[PDB]
Amino acid sequence: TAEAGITGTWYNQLGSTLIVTAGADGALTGTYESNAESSYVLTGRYDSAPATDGSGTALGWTVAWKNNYRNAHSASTWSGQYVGGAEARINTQVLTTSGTTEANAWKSTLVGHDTFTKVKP
Repeated sequence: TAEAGITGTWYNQLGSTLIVTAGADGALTGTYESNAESSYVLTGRYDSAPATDGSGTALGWTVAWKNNYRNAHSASTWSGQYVGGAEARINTQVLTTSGTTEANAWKSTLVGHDTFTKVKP
């Protein structure tokens, strides 16, 4: 199942660590790291009944960059899909919005991409 495949630890290309639980209901909950100072709350959603035709499983989550040690006045959202199997991946594109004045809103939002695997890079 997607629940079983998604739940656990994932690592991006840079070394950052995603620790997530996929609930039977469609909930994603966990933490995003990089180290306590580097750990942030994660919440999102996933398709809890995906297609069975070889398609990936749609999902997304948000991290607000505020914890007990830092506040960057910003939040990132990852949107992507889980692909199961021996080389399982979560393939994502990521928006990062910082709080700005009205005058600086044009430079409020970064776009990037993150690829997560079950094994460290």
